[PDB]
Amino acid sequence: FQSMSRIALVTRLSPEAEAHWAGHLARALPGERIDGFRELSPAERAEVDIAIVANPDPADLAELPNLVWIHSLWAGVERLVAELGHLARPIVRLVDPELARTMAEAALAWTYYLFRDMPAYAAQQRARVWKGLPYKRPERTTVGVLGLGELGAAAALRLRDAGFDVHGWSRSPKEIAGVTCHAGEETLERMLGQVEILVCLLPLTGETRGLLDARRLACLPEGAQIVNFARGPILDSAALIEALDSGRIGHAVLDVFEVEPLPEASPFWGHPKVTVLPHISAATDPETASAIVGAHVADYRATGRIPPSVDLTRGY
Amino acid sequence: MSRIALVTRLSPEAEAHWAGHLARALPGERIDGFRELSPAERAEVDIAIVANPDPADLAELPNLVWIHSLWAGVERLVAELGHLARPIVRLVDPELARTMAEAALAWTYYLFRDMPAYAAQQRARVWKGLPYKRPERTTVGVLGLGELGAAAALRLRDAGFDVHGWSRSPKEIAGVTCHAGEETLERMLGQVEILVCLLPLTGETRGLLDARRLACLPEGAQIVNFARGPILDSAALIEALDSGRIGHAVLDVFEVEPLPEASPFWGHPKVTVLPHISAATDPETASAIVGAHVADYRATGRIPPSVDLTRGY
Ligand SMILES: NC(=O)c1ccc[n+]([C@@H]2O[C@H](COP(=O)([O-])OP(=O)(O)OC[C@H]3O[C@@H](n4cnc5c(N)ncnc54)[C@H](OP(=O)(O)O)[C@@H]3O)[C@@H](O)[C@H]2O)c1
Ligand SMILES: NC(=O)c1ccc[n+]([C@@H]2O[C@H](COP(=O)([O-])OP(=O)(O)OC[C@H]3O[C@@H](n4cnc5c(N)ncnc54)[C@H](OP(=O)(O)O)[C@@H]3O)[C@@H](O)[C@H]2O)c1
Repeated sequence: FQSMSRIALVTRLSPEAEAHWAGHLARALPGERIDGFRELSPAERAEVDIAIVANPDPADLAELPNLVWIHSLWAGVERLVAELGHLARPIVRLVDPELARTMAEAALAWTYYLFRDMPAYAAQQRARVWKGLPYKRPERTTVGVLGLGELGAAAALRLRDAGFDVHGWSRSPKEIAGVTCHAGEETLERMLGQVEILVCLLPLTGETRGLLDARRLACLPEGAQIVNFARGPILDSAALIEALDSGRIGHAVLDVFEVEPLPEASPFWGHPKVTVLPHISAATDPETASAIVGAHVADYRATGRIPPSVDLTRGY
Repeated sequence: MSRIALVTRLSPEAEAHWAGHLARALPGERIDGFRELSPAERAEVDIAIVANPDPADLAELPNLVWIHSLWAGVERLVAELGHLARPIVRLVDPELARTMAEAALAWTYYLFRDMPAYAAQQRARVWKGLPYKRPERTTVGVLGLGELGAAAALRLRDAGFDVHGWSRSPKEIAGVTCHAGEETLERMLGQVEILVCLLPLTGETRGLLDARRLACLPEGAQIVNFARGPILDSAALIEALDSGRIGHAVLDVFEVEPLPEASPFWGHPKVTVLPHISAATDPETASAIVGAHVADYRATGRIPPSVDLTRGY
């Protein structure tokens, strides 16, 4: 008798949302024994080699003594790094072509919202004002993308194909057809000097927290507009409000915030130059994500291969 | 006291390696990394030696005269630096031609000698010999008959393959069937069992190998892309691999490099991913070529032949 391995589903989602996930995972991984952490006895916990996680309680993972690796269901991993790094087990984030497709679409959709003056036209409508605003071509309009990763590079390609003059920024050098790529801290402020619409798709780390502070925001040309699809703490909220109120930044589309759901007292809900979205730019698709987890687990069972994991020292 | 700026986004170790080779080939010249020059020293630069430079750095060399790339491919230089109107000199090097012609034959053999099928059998613990047919019975097509493409067609010819080549204007290559013009591409592709791409990326070659052109290849044809990623429609390629119409693809070049982790190419059973290594620039030979060009400029004022921006390659 040699106990076979099992999988713990470890989340702090609602019971309904966790059940939805369970069904999708069970269908994608039909040969596997997958159970909610709370359903396992102490002896069953010792049989777990893989945890599938969604905002897991880190104390639960510490009670899986033979855990080998961890699969998250989200692209962002800053809290996993902070809370689970000490267990020294590989953390596999979600990398999914469908997530990339969806985010790249979002990036273009909300770049268009800003570019085509949709907020100004909405304000005019409320005022019963009929007034056409001047148009300038995308080829004359510089769009900057911060982050050229699974999501950021995909976004730069959609924005390129829409005809924008696209500049991208990342930590290490990239080559992206039809996109001007910049790398390193040393080139950021120069890049920003040129950017009329700025899209943020960075991960949150010690190095990106507060990147878009008063100084960096002041690098943007007058009337520049910003889209934050990354994490709230990358963009200094106080500095953003000052820049909006001084007329130096024209508008901000914010999908991510320090506290979610955004508290009712936030000035962002009522600011005339802010568009609030409830963290929906690129929602995980449970079908495609489950099939990816499924393939990763199958490959592990077949060959011992653990998928690419987060470098803790890098932080993403 | 003119000086030379070395402008790259290579690693510090690779750029230092290059700097040593250039310093040896150009002993009388003051060559420094762009990041080491003060604003005043930047004003003394008349020549930039470049390898994936940030274009904004070149825009800060106000008395720049001309630019020498260390790479054969120039499409980003054209797009990003064309506006400065300084001559762009691409790398043409017999050793680069030799290396790429070698790569073309090496990876043609990888396909021809069934190396992927044998690797799949090995993973399955299956012992099974596959039928062999002579190279003289296998048609190989080369897209691009330039510095690299013609050299590749000659190596393939000499290995005994039945070689067809395609370019914009007519060529005569002994022992090779040469086709020219858009009008002859689809007819050529109809005959090709292994297709090697050695075109430059331009407005005219982007998306050349789309669903329609890929459908011209005979069933089971195999492809080698050593040109640029955008020349080959990725979605169309995957559909052709999955339908069984294309047998295998060796891909060295992609629209985004490094290839994103989400790319279907990494995991596809009928795809071999190479990290843009088919023909790396040889720092010794390329340095001696840059050296001779700079020396001739210092001696006579001659700027070497440069890229025609309207032509795009
Ligand atoms: N709002 C939503 O609905 C939503 C949904 C999903 C994800 N997200 C967010 O999107 C982020 C990106 O996801 P992803 O999968 O694209 O991540 P990823 O593949 O790791 O890419 C991250 C990119 O950011 C760059 N970067 C990181 N630190 C940097 C620094 N200090 N300086 C300059 N560039 C730096 C990286 O540079 P290198 O390439 O050189 O490593 C890389 O290009 C997530 O972390 C998450 O916060 C939001
Ligand atoms: N993967 C790697 O490591 C690597 C390394 C080096 C180079 N490369 C790639 O290899 C490419 C070729 O280099 P090269 O030195 O051979 O260039 P080249 O000497 O300029 O030759 C280019 C060839 O392509 C043909 N061509 C260009 N546009 C065409 C079109 N629209 N239709 C048909 N034929 C067309 C040219 O026709 P004509 O003869 O009529 O002018 C010529 O035969 C580079 O641009 C680079 O992208 C890749």
